[PDB]
Formats: sequence, structure tokens, C-alpha cells
Amino acid sequence: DSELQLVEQRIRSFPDFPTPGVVFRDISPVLKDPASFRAAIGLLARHLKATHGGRIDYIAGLDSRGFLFGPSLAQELGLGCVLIRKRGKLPGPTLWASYSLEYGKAELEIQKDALEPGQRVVVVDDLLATGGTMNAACELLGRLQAEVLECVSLVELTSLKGREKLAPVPFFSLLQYE
Amino acid sequence: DSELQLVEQRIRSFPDFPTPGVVFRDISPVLKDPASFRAAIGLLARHLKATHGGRIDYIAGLDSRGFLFGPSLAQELGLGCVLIRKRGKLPGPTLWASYSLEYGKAELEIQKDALEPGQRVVVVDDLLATGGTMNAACELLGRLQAEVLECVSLVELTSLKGREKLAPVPFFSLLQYE
Ligand SMILES: O=P(O)(O)OC[C@H]1O[C@H](OP(=O)(O)OP(=O)(O)O)[C@H](O)[C@@H]1O
Ligand SMILES: O=P(O)(O)OC[C@H]1O[C@H](OP(=O)(O)OP(=O)(O)O)[C@H](O)[C@@H]1O
Ligand SMILES: [Mg+2]
Ligand SMILES: [Mg+2]
Repeated sequence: DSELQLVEQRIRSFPDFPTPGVVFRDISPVLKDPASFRAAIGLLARHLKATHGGRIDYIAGLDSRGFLFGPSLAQELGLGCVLIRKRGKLPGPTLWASYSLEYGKAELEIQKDALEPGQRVVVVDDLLATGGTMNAACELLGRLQAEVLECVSLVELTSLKGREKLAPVPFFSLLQYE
Repeated sequence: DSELQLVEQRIRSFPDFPTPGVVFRDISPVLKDPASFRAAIGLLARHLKATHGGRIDYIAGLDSRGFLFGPSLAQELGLGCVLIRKRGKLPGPTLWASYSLEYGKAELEIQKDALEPGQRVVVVDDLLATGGTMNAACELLGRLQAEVLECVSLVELTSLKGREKLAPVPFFSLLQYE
């Protein structure tokens, strides 16, 4: 797919970042090349419409890199975007959920009125690694009695088995690296 | 202006967050209402085209809330978006710039290869308060020899004199509160 190639060729892979042996997949060049960004958003939107039809009510974008994609994806689908943030950032009543990040723990948070019970959401982030971040997002959304139809990302690091961590919630990525 | 009203009516104010006496202007409902989000992006894009014609090379979006607007604004203008991040997040050689956040210090960071000398940039963030964050972004861009044509936000807190802090760099906000 030439569209997918426009995204793939704009992923920059940095070895030994942040630690030796780990390859960092930098999406910055996708953002910097408007054709690449448009392609990525288009491919995600097409997948989501083909898979869910009119079922999606909202996109949820994950703080922080997921914010780069959530609003554009929502816009392309004619939907709003709700936010899931690192804890401490959002005003008003919230729920929060811990997850494991590198060597310690972190928490995500959502405003209690972000969604109503029964609303259907797709979560977007830039990259799925261990699945911890996305899993915390799904937990929060479930606690608002929202239905998570799918999680999606531009990049998936398949050797880390994030897909399995999210099951039974469906997952889709544009690009896969071991 | 009904377009501007679509944005204004989706700002939610929270007293005493995160500290007593201040009012947090929550842009979440702008993101959640696709018409509101489209209006905000459109108003910013129209202003920028009206003020700079075709001279803008890139949008720079600021981590984290600014990420919600940078790519969409860039896309509307047919431009790429470059990233300025909280320090520690970007791979490759970087520059960083400290600024005063609440009671302590934070740092923004940019990849050394993010822009070439002479390239023309408009910085976008959700909110201008003291101007510390935006000012740090301008410092980083200037240290890459980029030309900052303008900084823009959805919300400006005028009593904090952020505009003055940025001068002589032009600034534009959609909405103003004390
Ligand atoms: O699948 P996981 O193992 O949880 O890792 C994936 C997450 O890691 C990165 O975010 P990071 O926490 O580095 O924060 P950022 O958004 O501030 O870059 C990335 O943007 C994902 O959100
Ligand atoms: O003009 P200033 O006084 O610098 O304040 C404005 C900045 O403050 C907020 O960011 P915050 O640091 O709260 O981080 P966030 O983007 O993670 O919410 C806001 O999104 C601006 O970036
Ligand atoms: Mg992240
Ligand atoms: Mg910010």
C-alpha cells in the first residue's frame, strides 16, 4: 500500500534509546510530513469505519503522544475526542488507574463525565509496546460503563505482546516491528 | 461571531484548580464537540493565513495539550507539525530550555535537526498564561535559527501578561479571560 508506505518511510528508528538494546520508533517525521500524517489518519479512519460502521461514538486520545493523533482521527470520522491524561492534570471529578511504566508505576486519569454509560469508544495512541498504557485506558473507560470497541496505534512492538494484554479488546496497528 | 461562540461555549471553568484563587479553563469540551474543534482550528488557520499568507513553513506544537491542536492546525494549513517536548522524551541530539512552572522549574526540548536555519514557524499551544512555556519554545526555535512568525493559543489569561513576555514575537488568542 503506497499510503502505508508514506507512513512507514517516515518512522525513524533510534537504537539504544532510552536504554541499550531498545529501539525507539520515532513518529516525529510522520507529523512533519503532512502527506504522511494525512495517510496515517486516513488509514486508521478507513479501518475503523470498515470495522465498526456507525457504532463509534467517540475517540479517546491518550496523553501525551496519542494527543497528536486523537483529534485528527476523530475529526476525520466526524466524532469528538475525549482525553485520558496522566494523573493530576484534569480538573473536576476523576477516576484514575495505575499501570507499570519502565521501572516504576504511573497513573492515568479521566474526568467522570467524559463519557456516559453505554457510549462506545475507540482508543488511539501512537504506539503499543507492553500494552500497559492502553490497558489502563480501557480500565478507566470500562469504569465509566463505556464500551471500548477497539484500540488502535500507528506502531506495535509485537515481541512485547501488547495485543494479548488487551484481549479481549480488539487491537489494530498500522505498522509492526518485533 | 458564531464560530467563535462555538469555541467559547465549550470552555469549562473550574475554580481553585490546581490551587485556590485561580480558575482553570478546561478545553476538553472543545475537543469533545467536533463542531467546536473544527471551529477552533478554522479560526486559527484563517487568522494565520490572513496574517502570513504562504510564509509559514511549519507549525510547532507544544507538549502536551498543544499536541491536541498542532497537527490539526498544520493539516488545515497544508503544513507539517514539529514537536517541542518536555525534556527527556525525544531521541537524538537535543537542546533544552528551562522555565518557571508553578513553584519549580521545567524544561522543554527540541531535536537539533527539527528545523533548518531560516525556516519559518508558528507555535501553537492551548493556553497562554505567564508565557513561560511559549517563551521557552521560542528560545529553542531561535537557537535552531528558525524564525518564529507568531505564537497562537485558544485561550489567553490577560492579567498574567504573557503577550508582553513574548514580544516582539506576535501573539494571537481566540479567547481572553483575566
Ligand atoms: O504499551 P506501553 O508499554 O504502555 O508503552 C506505550 C506508551 O509509551 C509511550 O508513552 P510514554 O509513557 O513514553 O509517554 P509520552 O506520551 O509522554 O511520550 C507511548 O506514547 C505509549 O503511550
Ligand atoms: O503560560 P504558562 O504559564 O507557561 O502556562 C501555559 C502552559 O500551561 C499548561 O501546560 P502544563 O504545563 O500545565 O502541562 P500539560 O500540557 O501537560 O497540561 C498549558 O497547556 C500551557 O502549555
Ligand atoms: Mg504516551
Ligand atoms: Mg501545556
